[PDB]
Amino acid sequence: RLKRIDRMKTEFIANISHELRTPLTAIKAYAETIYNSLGELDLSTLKEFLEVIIDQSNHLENLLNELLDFSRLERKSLQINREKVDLCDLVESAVNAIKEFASSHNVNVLFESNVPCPVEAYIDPTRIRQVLLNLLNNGVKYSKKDAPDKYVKVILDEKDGGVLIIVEDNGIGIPDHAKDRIFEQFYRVDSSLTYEVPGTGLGLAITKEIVELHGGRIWVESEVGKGSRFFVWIPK
Amino acid sequence: SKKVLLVDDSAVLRKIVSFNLKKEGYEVIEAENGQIALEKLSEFTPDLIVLDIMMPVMDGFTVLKKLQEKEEWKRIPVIVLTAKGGEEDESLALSLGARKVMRKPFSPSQFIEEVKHLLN
Ligand SMILES: Nc1ncnc2c1ncn2[C@@H]1O[C@H](COP(=O)(O)OP(=O)(O)O)[C@@H](O)[C@H]1O
Ligand SMILES: [Mg+2]
Repeated sequence: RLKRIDRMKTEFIANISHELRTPLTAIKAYAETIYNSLGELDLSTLKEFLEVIIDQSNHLENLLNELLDFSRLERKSLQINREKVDLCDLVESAVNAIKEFASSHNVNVLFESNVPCPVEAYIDPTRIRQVLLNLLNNGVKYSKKDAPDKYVKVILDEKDGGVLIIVEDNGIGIPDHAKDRIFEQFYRVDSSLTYEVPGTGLGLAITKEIVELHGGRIWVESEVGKGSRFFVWIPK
Repeated sequence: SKKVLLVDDSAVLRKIVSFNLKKEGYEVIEAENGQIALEKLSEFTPDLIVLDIMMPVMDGFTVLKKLQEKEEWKRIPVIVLTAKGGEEDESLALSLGARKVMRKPFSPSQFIEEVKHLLN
């Protein structure tokens, strides 16, 4: 009954606005420039500008799928559907999808498996890819400012009759009082080191609910200024 | 011939604003954060600065503040272009020396009208 704060809801609302505003600024400026500069655009720059509109729409779409997904989990209307899948291609696929966002922030993205591939499991591939994408995303968003060796790595292993996925970064880390709260809806660490980073605080609550729907768990280990390890255990 | 220092942490944003500035024949120097911007002022003196607020390393409020602490700078006009939509954010930027505050999303044509007015 103590769960949540209405003030957290007010901050959330403001945060959605902020996160959607960025891609919309690009869409509107790029579209209006094209409209007013037809005689002043060469063809490769015209196509470049249209590709920014499209790619910024796709980012915005993703942000809208996060809100939806959350409302669905919230109202327990999202039922998972499992099948055998190879997590080695799953993880490589997710690393692939994140390369652009990552190089835009000079973050290198790796994948090591402690166990030979394929690592096969009975999971919802779409829902688990979404888990991996929120962790990789986070590893980029919360990476160090000004560092030449910034990274997020996915490490895969088979433990406890289950698969164990670690996503390690050398980013800003999470203060100890915050580790207990990061998985909660609307929670974001508020510091001078996260001021310009956009988000809603929905990512890890969605991840956690998805992991739990598989009968798995997710936990965190972090050192302020060293970085973080998110551990996802799912049964096989 | 006229030189604009364009300061924003989004490469996507810089590209589109630089495109519209060069359409006018202006020269553009980019800074990715506010500290990089202040370091660029040692190479040159721009006729105008276009300044974001939210940036890692050094924000725009801090930029504006330090711009008022050197005398060569304290007179370069500054147009703040920002996702920060509050009246109080605007008041603060103006009080810190910004000549004009425009909020993102922005019209590229209105923005260039205002850039011109500050350069004339
Ligand atoms: N890899 C990480 N390193 C440091 N902080 C992190 C990392 N991942 C998540 N966080 C913190 O946990 C918070 C909640 O994460 P998430 O639920 O993905 O929300 P958002 O990314 O929208 O804030 C983030 O705001 C950030 O403070
Ligand atoms: Mg910014």
